[PDB]
Amino acid sequence: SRSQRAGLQFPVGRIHRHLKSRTTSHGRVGATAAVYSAAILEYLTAEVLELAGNASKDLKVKRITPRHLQLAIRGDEELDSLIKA
Amino acid sequence: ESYSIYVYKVLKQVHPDTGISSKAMGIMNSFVNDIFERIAGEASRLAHYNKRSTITSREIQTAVRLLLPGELAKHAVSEGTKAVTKYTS
Amino acid sequence: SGLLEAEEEDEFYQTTYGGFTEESGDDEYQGDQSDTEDEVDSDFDIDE
Repeated sequence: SRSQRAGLQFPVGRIHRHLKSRTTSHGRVGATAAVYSAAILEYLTAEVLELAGNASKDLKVKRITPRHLQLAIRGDEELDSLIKA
Repeated sequence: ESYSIYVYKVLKQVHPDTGISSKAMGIMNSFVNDIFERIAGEASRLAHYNKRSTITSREIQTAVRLLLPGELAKHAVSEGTKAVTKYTS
Repeated sequence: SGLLEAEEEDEFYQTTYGGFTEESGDDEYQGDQSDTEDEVDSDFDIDE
């Protein structure tokens, strides 16, 4: 599976399928682009879930919840701007 | 599409012992999908604007730098480069 | 930076991804719809 080859838990392959779906006429997507998108997605999700598990005063969350997600992103004002973009 | 399983895998990566509800991963699905859309759209915009019919490491990297705010852009670019190296190598 | 965003309204968050507020009927996500395995098409290894 191409996902582990990139060390990415997310599907670089289905991701590249989506990329092809969202290209212009004759608009192709390189494998490097597929894995790059999967990697940025994995890192963003990793930071968001890291702070969501840590989205609390005790810095640990048993079950990640929408509120924990708002705290992770909003409190991560970088992610606040990124999502609000 | 369907990425919730890989969402949980990344959650284990960051937090091997953290569970998460159904709607919380729905929110993650929306978040990842929309950021994925932003990146792919910017990359295809550059490809269409340029003679590059291809979307490559250059395209996704430039899109990541353009969209993400500062340190986020730096981290995302570094991770994309690292994963491109991993996959290509 | 934590309190500065709180004093102001976070209406954007309130309407983001079906809301970020805690709700009911939110089961611990069980698993896939039987589509967990990744998939490709014939043109991933195409040169750039």
